[PDB]
Amino acid sequence: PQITLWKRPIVTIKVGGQLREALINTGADDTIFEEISLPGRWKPKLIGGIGGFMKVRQYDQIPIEIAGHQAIGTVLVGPTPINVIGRNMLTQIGATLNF
Amino acid sequence: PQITLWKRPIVTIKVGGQLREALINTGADDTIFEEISLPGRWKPKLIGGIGGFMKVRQYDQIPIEIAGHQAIGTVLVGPTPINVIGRNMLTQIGATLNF
Repeated sequence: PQITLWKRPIVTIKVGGQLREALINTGADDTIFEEISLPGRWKPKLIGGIGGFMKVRQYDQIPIEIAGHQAIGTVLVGPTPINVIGRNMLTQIGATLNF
Repeated sequence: PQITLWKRPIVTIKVGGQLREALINTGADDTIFEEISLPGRWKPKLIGGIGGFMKVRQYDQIPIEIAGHQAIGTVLVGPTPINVIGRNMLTQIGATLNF
């Protein structure tokens, strides 16, 4: 797909046996969802820092589908205003910015 | 240009006679710089964050050059961990997300 930026780039994701909506965020290093159940081992991760830190659960090697395109990568789980697809997943689908 | 996402998408900006670096952020509605001076009228704007609201200066119809491409759009000036080019300016340069 080619997505313009006149609206927030929110797309449907398959993750954790569920459908979720997430924001495509080139400014984010990582991918985070609010509360989904994921398989495997996790470890705590501190994220943020500006104002304080947030603690989240880090799951590695999780498969997702971003608007139909398959990607494997680390997924963080914790509270988030909006679920976010970050660069760790965007590289896997070959996403680029073009102008 | 075509920007891949293996590294943070930081680009050179010309704004009010200054050279700066900024992060291209599809997850940001707005564009913000810190250490810049801009001419013309502004009005205050509140932006929400951890711990409440931050007051910044909103300058409308500011010309900028983003990686060589001319735009006009609103620029906020206030503290930010990194300068950010948000969707308001990315639409003007015709930037798209592609996969």
